[PDB]
Amino acid sequence: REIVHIQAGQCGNQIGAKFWEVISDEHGIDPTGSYHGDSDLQLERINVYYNEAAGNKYVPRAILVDLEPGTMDSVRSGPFGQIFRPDNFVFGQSGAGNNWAKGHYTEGAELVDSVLDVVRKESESCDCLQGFQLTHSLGGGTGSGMGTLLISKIREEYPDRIMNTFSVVPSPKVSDTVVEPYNATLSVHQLVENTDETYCIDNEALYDICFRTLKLTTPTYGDLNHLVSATMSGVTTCLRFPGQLNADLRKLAVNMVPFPRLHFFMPGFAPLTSRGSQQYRALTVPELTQQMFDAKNMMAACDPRHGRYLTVAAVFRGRMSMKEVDEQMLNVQNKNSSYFVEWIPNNVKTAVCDIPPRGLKMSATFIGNSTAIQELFKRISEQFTAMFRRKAFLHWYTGEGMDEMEFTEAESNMNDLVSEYQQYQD
Amino acid sequence: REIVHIQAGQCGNQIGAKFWEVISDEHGIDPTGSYHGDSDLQLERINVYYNEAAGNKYVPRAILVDLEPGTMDSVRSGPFGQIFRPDNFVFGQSGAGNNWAKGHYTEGAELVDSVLDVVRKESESCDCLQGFQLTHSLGGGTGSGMGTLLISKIREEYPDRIMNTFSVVPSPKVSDTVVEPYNATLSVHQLVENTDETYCIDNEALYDICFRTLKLTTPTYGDLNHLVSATMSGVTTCLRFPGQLNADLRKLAVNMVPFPRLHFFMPGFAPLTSRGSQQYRALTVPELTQQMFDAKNMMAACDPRHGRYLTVAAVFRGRMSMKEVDEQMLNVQNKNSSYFVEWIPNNVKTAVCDIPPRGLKMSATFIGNSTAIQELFKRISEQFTAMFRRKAFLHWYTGEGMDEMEFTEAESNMNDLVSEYQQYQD
Amino acid sequence: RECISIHVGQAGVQIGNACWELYCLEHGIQPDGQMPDSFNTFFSETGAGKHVPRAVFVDLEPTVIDEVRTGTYRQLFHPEQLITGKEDAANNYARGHYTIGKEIIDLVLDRIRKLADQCTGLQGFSVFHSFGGGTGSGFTSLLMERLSVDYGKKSKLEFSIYPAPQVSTAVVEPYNSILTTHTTLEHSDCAFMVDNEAIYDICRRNLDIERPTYTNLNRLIGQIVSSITASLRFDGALNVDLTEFQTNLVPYPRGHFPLATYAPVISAEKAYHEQLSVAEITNACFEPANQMVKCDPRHGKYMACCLLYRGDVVPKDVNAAIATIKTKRTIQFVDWCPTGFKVGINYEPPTVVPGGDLAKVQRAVCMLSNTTAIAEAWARLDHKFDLMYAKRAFVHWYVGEGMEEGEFSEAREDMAALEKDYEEVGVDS
Amino acid sequence: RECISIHVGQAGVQIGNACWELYCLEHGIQPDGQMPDSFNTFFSETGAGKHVPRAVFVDLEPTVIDEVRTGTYRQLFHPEQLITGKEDAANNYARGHYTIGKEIIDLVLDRIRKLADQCTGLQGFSVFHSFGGGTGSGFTSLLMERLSVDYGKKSKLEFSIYPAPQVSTAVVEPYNSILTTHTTLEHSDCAFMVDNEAIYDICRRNLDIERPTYTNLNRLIGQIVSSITASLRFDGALNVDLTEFQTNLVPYPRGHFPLATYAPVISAEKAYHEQLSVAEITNACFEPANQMVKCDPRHGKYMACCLLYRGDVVPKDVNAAIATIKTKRTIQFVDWCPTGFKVGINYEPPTVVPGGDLAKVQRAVCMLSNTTAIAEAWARLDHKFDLMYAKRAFVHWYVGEGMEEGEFSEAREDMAALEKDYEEVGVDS
Amino acid sequence: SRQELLAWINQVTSLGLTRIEDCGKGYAMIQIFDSIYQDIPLKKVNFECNNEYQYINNWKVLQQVFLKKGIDKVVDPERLSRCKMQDNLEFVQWAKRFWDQYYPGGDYDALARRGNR
Ligand SMILES: Nc1nc2c(ncn2[C@@H]2O[C@H](COP(=O)(O)OP(=O)(O)OP(=O)(O)O)[C@@H](O)[C@H]2O)c(=O)[nH]1
Ligand SMILES: Nc1nc2c(ncn2[C@@H]2O[C@H](COP(=O)(O)OP(=O)(O)OP(=O)(O)O)[C@@H](O)[C@H]2O)c(=O)[nH]1
Ligand SMILES: Nc1nc2c(ncn2[C@@H]2O[C@H](COP(=O)(O)OP(=O)(O)OP(O)(O)=S)[C@@H](O)[C@H]2O)c(=O)[nH]1
Ligand SMILES: Nc1nc2c(ncn2[C@@H]2O[C@H](COP(=O)(O)OP(=O)(O)OP(O)(O)=S)[C@@H](O)[C@H]2O)c(=O)[nH]1
Repeated sequence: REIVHIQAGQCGNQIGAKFWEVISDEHGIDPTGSYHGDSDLQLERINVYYNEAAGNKYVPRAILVDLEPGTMDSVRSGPFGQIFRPDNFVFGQSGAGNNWAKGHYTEGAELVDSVLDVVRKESESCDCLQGFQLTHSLGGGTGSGMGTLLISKIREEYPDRIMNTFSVVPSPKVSDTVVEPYNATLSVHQLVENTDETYCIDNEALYDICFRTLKLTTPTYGDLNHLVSATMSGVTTCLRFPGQLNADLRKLAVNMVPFPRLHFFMPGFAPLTSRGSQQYRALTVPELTQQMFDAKNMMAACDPRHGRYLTVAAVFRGRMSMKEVDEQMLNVQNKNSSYFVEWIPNNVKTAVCDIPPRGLKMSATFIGNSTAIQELFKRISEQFTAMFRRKAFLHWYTGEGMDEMEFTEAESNMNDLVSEYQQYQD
Repeated sequence: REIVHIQAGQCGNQIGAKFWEVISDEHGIDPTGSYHGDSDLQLERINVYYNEAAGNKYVPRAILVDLEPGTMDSVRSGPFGQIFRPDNFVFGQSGAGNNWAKGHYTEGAELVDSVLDVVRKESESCDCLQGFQLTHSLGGGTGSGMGTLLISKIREEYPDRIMNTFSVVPSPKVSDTVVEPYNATLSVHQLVENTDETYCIDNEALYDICFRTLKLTTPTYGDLNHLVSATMSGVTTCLRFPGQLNADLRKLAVNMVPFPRLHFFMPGFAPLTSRGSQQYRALTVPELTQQMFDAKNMMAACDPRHGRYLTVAAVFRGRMSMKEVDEQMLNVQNKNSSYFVEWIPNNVKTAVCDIPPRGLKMSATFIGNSTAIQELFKRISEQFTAMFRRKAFLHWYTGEGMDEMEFTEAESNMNDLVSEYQQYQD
Repeated sequence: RECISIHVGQAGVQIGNACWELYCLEHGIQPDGQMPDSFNTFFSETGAGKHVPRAVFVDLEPTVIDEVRTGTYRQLFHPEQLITGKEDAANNYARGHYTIGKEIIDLVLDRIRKLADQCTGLQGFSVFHSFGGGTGSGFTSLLMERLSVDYGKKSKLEFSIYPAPQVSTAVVEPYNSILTTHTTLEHSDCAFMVDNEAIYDICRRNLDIERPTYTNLNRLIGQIVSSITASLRFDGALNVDLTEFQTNLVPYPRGHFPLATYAPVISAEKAYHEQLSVAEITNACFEPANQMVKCDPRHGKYMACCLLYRGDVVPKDVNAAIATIKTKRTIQFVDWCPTGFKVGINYEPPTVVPGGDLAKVQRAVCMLSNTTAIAEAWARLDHKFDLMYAKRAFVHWYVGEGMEEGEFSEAREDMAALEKDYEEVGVDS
Repeated sequence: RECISIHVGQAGVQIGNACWELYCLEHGIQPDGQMPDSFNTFFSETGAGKHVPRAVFVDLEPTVIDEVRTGTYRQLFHPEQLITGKEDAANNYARGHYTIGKEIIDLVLDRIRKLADQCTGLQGFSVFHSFGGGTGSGFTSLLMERLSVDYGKKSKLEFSIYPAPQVSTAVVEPYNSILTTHTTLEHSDCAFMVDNEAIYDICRRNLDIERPTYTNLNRLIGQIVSSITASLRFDGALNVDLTEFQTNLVPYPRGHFPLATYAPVISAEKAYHEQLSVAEITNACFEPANQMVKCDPRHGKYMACCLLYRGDVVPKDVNAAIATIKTKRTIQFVDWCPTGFKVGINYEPPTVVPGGDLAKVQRAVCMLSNTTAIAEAWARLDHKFDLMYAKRAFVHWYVGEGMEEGEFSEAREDMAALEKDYEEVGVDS
Repeated sequence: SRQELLAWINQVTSLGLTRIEDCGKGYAMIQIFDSIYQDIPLKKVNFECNNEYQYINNWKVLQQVFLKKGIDKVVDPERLSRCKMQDNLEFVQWAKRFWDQYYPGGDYDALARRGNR
């Protein structure tokens, strides 16, 4: 087995709606309805994300944490919004100020206990717990601060179960906030030291990948979210399906993290073709690896081509030859020996489910642990200093009971984190 | 296997529409339809020009390169225009200025990478690549400049696969442009040093051959194009058919090029009789060689009778006697011992397919490598100097980032090219 | 006699379902258990109508054993004999051997002690595992482990599917296979080996098909295996007991690993072509492109081969076809070994799946052997290990699972003397 | 035993399909393989109800071998025995021999080692190639090359279709034929030669038809060849083994090239006319307008002829018809040769295509021989070469294909001593 | 032409530049201005610049110099930062003209100004 999703902040929340929008259909669960599942296999493993109460009501086992009512009151007042048991909504009608400090030390710190409470009600649900899924943005209060706390507590309560983190690291070109590097640097800090699998997505790496890899001209947020949620479904849920060679969070973790930092990955989906036309079906397989392993198509901002890889996990999910899979992976590992690090004879971790994404014939989620993501924490870390130096909007933090040594801490930490990652690029 | 056509410029493009108009019917491929093929043989070898995606959609594997939208937007908005996958259209909405320099150094140089990209997507299609077909005119920007670049890059990427070039060398009598010799001399230069098989066609050698060898009174462009496309079908595609004695691009290349320049040929079709009346059927065979080997009927401007031959390739395609074929060729070689060069005991390269041009009983493409084409590059080269001397419309080149030594280069090169060719006429 | 069998790991279970299929198929026992001693050394005549299997199934994810209890054959085994640990598989030795795998073992054993009792003077347990897995490497490691002590007085022939030479799957594979080798080494009697990749070649080169589903490789081993137990434990003109193997097959205590090979692999659709001669198939056995193992006799001197024949075969034909071989020299046998050819002759010809892709001849040769060749295969698999260990790679995944720098480093040294062993017992005179 | 056959090059394959046709046609084996030892020296009884061929097919473009697996006969060969290299043919020796052709050879050999094993004490490989081609000249060059070493202990009779004297096709032809001669020379046993053009004459002058499709010339050689192997390896009143040939046919190690000739070439539609006498056909054999070779006995003294007769023939008729010849003098035989007339008598008369254009007599004479005549044919073909080499003509096409100024110049010198050889062994006493 | 300009630029700046596209980084443009004005914050300019974000800083610096001086000439960073050949070719051509007219007699040490970067 199981897992318990966590919708920290608005973003992490907004996405919840999309991650569950999807996943459900990938499990035949209508709003409050039950399992309409076109098949019978989309049920033997659901437990991983739901709970048995009525007999038609398998309720998503996630948490909705946020200090801004309106948000959860938009997610709960729309489509699938009426499937979460109200108990799940851990709101904080307070002022959800955009301060990491306001949602981690002053405002969020209160709402925490009333959260952990539930995160335990859900964990002690039944069977055996695997880990928790965490969605949020490292550029706000309820996201980076309060969600980054939720984990620091989770990881003290079950240092056994895993912790995948889906972070929306502050996009480069244009940030959707001003203190961004403040709320960010501070949350990455907490991440590098609690969760043990992080999948960093960039609102603009998506646009690109969504406006040129999907001739999509008006990529609304819903979309971006939708694309992301597509990857997190391939990861988890997927592997909780049969397969010639299946893995599960741990395999993924125990094959992808060479060194305890926790390291962050960069997810990539397979068939990413525009609707009508493009429906080329060039998906024999070399076409999927063609996809997944290119620069563009990496939900991350940075480009792999800018730094070796430590590990890779092509989590495919659609009937294919353990030969044309196991094989391709190789040439790929040799055509690009340059960037793929050497002290790991077989960086790649081939994974293979069976049933594919409901309406598709063949897909393959990509979870890359490349050293390229160095060039992102750099970014973030830079923005900090350039503004920390002048203590820019620092009074909104300190004035909330913070420390001048707290910011120092994080930057350094996360800043060192950049350092290390280079220790392998070389 | 295979080959990948290339529609450089408008002309090369306009012709694409005719080369594909034909070829398709010579392969039963309707607009977007599939193989309606009257037979079953027009399919076992198609691959050479298409790709398998749907199961009724074999899409032409060519490239459409042009800096003038309107053009490709006329080819894509008409008849067979809706068969090319949009990915094929590598447009350059820029100002497709009529400058060789504007489509080879400044404007085209940008659009190039976005072309090579595809020329690789198509090359790495499947099976084994043979070479690429290239259509264009040496009297404009997108044609001589940008297309002449496309190859210089192609020939660096696969100096193994062949490169047939179909050039519309600047017709004598009247030039359909003004700088013509500028855009030309500059492109021939690039040709003599990259592609290894060039078939030079002359809009006025066609008219003639189309207004007197086809009582055709209103020879629209479509026609000329159509006639040309008729020859390039006999060449390639054809030989990718069975035959008592079949050849293929290489044979054609390895039997026609005595010396590495690349040398240019002059294609000639066989049954070229006016519709109704003329339908004399005098096509036993002596009638085809009668045809092919006469002066008029050589798509080139120059007349063979004005210079020996080095090689000849009668690529026939219609059931005939390897005796009445192999034989005729001989007398022909003796009645004209005068012009046929001697240091090659058997200049002629008899080739023999089986299935003929869809609706015809017997045809035979002619690919002549005569020294006569000396008297054309001369022409071109002359026009240059007469105007270079005064730097006529040179500011449109230099002002586009060119060199006064660039023009010098080409002329000389291509000018020397004239020289050499005489080294055999003697 | 009999010989129990423990199919461990999803794979060992898929292969199991396969080998288990071929069985009834050539014994007239529909999936319903009913047919309308001999073969009792693999089937117990439970109740008065059926023939409950004579083995067990161990996987830590339900998925794979589940599928068995869906598809006809569902009726074949006892609801009991298919052990599962709803928990987690984990493609890591440690977890499967120590931590998790432990919890189940007792229960597992119980069956191989409950099924081992019910019988009449057995001979051993044909174990089916997939070297480089979690439930397959680890678990078994201690299963075979707990057997060597509870029944040291029997045969422990483990039929493995060791790591594809270049086409491995798991990222860690070697960690899991250098560990299943060292822990099982001091516990097995004879370890048969069938290379997953080197079997594909056979499917490409000797049967033609770029569409080989796992379900095929399984049909294949599912064949070579049928030649081992099934038919052999079955009367014939030259019977060969299980003990026989290890005796005539292992020169030294190292649970030595011979290689499995089959002779007639030819695709249906070829099915009509004039059959192959006793001489041809015999000869096909000395071709490094037909041996279910990427251990091409690159130098490895054979040191003992057990030519199991089945179908219409004249002992002279053999005691001649083999003679011709003994004098081909380019087939160089070890020095210290005069004659190393155990000729096993059975009667009943093979039995091909009704409509898979196996030819269906009236005679075959499932020759297995110990070849100084694996000196390679082990080497190439050991080296792998180091590279990663050299950086600890996925080490934290085992440590955190009740293992130590010991078990790795000390299991590496282990195989080291397996690279020297397979070197000394040969290459020298 | 027998005598395998390797049809190399599109042509050698077209001719192959032809010679292969005539075969079953006179052995009652429909295209389905089934007929309702003797001839076993060319057909293996795969079981079974069929008669799988006893040869192989090698072309680097699929086109031509493809057509075989379309048109009835499609059923005749084994899907396997028809080798192809999807790649490129190239009308150039070099590429076919070295560069490309190389890649396939192994595989090629494999069959002529896999097909050479299956049999019972064979005699050799009847090779079918077209001198002046890419796959035909080059490739074989090394095929026969690799044979002379792997089976030096057999017969290597290569049946060639050397360059039309004036009606060649390829522009380079000589390059490809001066190269297939020098490389094969030191490897063949007896090289039969059938001139493509000089066969047309026969189709114009001795059958009347200006419509001769390649499919005809093939029916012809397809005939003369049937007289070689087919019927000869077939019982008779004066059997002649393959070895027999080379022995009674080559005076010297140079893989000497005799010429093929047939006697009764008369067109159907003539089919009713009173048949020709044993004396006439015999005499027709000494006419330079009926010999499938533009090597008119312009002076070339015969030095050994193997008169293979078939049908109703009285040995005295022969041992008289030949006597009359031995004393025509204008037919001057070499000096150092008293008697050079190997009389081969078969029983079964010829067997003409149901409705092609071949008369269909009840007796024929397929006489082949070594004639000091080719002193010409080689000469005229050598000269060709020089002219071009003298200017390097299409040389860059080979060099760039793993050859050198060596192989050409050093293969020219080669034949040079073939112009002196065929000169010395004759013209002098 | 590109060849001529590149030769000129490399000699002036003591740069390696193989192609015009390299100018897209914006460093060279800033230094050219520095040779004329000598006001540019050279330490700030990312001479070596690998990444686009760095290019933007160079552009900003360039823009500021234009503004400070009151230089009317347009600078379309979006086009140039792409490192497309045509845009850069055009800009470089203008810059050379600017340099020719503006550059004073005083000697300029490109290496020193860069700090030998
Ligand atoms: N021949 C054959 N090989 C198989 C089959 N299934 C898996 N394998 C191979 O065995 C190895 C896979 O082991 P896994 O399926 O990952 O694991 P497991 O051994 O079942 O146990 P866990 O790791 O705990 O799931 C790979 O080397 C596969 O190539 C099968 O059905 N037949
Ligand atoms: N008698 C006869 N001669 C043939 C036949 N086909 C081709 N030839 C002759 O053989 C030569 C042709 O060789 P090609 O077909 O060009 O080449 P190839 O030897 O098959 O091999 P490649 O050059 O690689 O294609 C010419 O001299 C032809 O006249 C045939 O069916 N019968
Ligand atoms: N992909 C994606 N990114 C989002 C979404 N909502 C917000 N973001 C991104 O997340 C960051 C801010 O997230 P936001 O949702 O405002 O956090 P919050 O904590 O809920 O904000 P607050 O309540 O303190 S103001 C910005 O970088 C923005 O671009 C969403 O639905 N999808
Ligand atoms: N045969 C033939 N010749 C053509 C065709 N279109 C143009 N030409 C010839 O080609 C030359 C100019 O070709 P054009 O198509 O204008 O090149 P372009 O590069 O596309 O032109 P631009 O975009 O720089 S102005 C002239 O000599 C003209 O006679 C055509 O469709 N068929």
